[PDB]
Amino acid sequence: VQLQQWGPGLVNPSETLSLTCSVSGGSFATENYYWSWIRQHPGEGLEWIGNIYFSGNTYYNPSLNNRFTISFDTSKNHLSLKLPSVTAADTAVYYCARGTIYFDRSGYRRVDPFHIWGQGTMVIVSS
Amino acid sequence: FGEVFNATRFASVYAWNRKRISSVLYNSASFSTFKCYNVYADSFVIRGDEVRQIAPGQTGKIADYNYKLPDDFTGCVIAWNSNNLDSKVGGNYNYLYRLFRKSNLKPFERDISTEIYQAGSTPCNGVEGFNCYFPLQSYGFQPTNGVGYQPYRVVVLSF
Amino acid sequence: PFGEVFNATRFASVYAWNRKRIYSVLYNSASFSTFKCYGVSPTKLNDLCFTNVYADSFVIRGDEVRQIAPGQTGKIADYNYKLPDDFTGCVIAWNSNNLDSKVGGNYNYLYRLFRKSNLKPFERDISTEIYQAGSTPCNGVEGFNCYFPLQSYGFQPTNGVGYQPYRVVVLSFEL
Amino acid sequence: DIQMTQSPSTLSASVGDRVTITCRASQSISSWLAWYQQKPGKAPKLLIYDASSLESGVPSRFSGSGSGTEFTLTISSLQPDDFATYYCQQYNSYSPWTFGQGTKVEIK
Repeated sequence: VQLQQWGPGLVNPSETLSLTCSVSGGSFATENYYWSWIRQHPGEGLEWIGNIYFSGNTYYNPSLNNRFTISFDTSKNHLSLKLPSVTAADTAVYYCARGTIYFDRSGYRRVDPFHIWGQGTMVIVSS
Repeated sequence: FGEVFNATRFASVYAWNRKRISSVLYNSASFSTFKCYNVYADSFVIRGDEVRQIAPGQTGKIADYNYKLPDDFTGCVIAWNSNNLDSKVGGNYNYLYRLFRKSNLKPFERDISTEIYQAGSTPCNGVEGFNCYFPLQSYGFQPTNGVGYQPYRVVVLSF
Repeated sequence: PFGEVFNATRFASVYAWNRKRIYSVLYNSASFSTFKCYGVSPTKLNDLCFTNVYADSFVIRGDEVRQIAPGQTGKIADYNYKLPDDFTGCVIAWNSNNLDSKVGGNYNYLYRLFRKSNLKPFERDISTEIYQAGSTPCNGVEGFNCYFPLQSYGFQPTNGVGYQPYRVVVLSFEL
Repeated sequence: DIQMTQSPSTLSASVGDRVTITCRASQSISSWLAWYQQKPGKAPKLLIYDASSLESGVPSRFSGSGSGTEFTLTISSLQPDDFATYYCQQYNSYSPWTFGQGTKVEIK
């Protein structure tokens, strides 16, 4: 399996950003997996944006002021990120990943860390 | 009738409105669906595929957690496509619908609470987590979706 | 009768996994080293009924236990065993160092290697076929790049915990 | 809510030396921690999970141990390909997930 990304490289200092990620050799319709978006500022650590699950449920990072948005497109089997009113501090690399969900012997529900990563995408705010 | 049919904005399905009062509707070809089975009008927005759930006896997410009609309903249901008013080039996410709840709704019942839904076994004290979901979700409307995924405006009269 | 499966003495090799057709005793035990279920909860298994219940068992190296999962990759997953992307069942495994470990090595259990095409979910390939090679025909070990398509494990009484043998059984449910 | 702290920020070593890295948490976590490696200008990859479980395909010279609030990553013998940046991440179920600050290794 491989993941590919598509996005714009330049953006105006006040516009809407739109990225897209896809998969090959598999399918999104499965209750066994989950997807997420990570970003990394130049010369800095990583940040976690949020998670999206099968059946349309979502979970976001409280630290961010819910500026981001994640949604599927079953007509194309894509996943996209939406961010309106971009600013100077939005220049970074963006990644899409996948994980796994399983049940424990005691009956609880646990998760596994990310193990598939995309190639990343770089975006700059012009002026 | 002009105010209800020609208003500028409609309420979300989970927060439908109420109205009471004390020709064009019949002849107009703009109403794609028009079937009739104290007056109280209603209004909200949903997807075209969910229009069939607004009827006596249907089941589904909309009929179970958002809006319910009694079996002995006496009224008429009217709906028309509004893709050229409720869509946006960049996508609109201003409409919401409930997705999780402990039990179904009763006829003509409204729910506005926004508490955390406690899935799983261990309880959560009002803090969202991996096993405690937010009960409200958002719709996605774009000018290029199929007719089944376009927005629709619904008005249901009850007598 | 799960005792016939969870308490047998002779087990099969991974390339020729054995299939059988048929709960508190399972999830109340503490001997099992790994216990993971996908799509269902072990505690709720008594509240459901199914038409089909299959049991598969084999032996693999301890380090390769992670390969028995949906969406995994590796020699075992690519050429020996493969789970669907929407599997529904449980995977059970435990250490078996007290058995299948003789002084000097067993060399009994085998595993396939150098296959040309990946396997489909729930299938086995047992026949010894022509040896994987380059552009020159080979009917033995006459080619310097020619290789026999099977290999044998080297379980011994003393080795790293990662190289010790493990017994694994997989349960599947379908209605 | 939860936070981490890595130390040292930068480390210098040579082939065959011993290296240890420590990831500390603000509150107890029941072994839900993982370690990543990132080469310059490339996507990360997973090395360890559950604080003690080795990932498929990674060399055996990597190891990790600890629980509760202290964890350690140890390399038995550095190879020329082991010079990179490493991060520790936790995936607790009661709080948002977060990454560490990262540590860098170079040749002495």
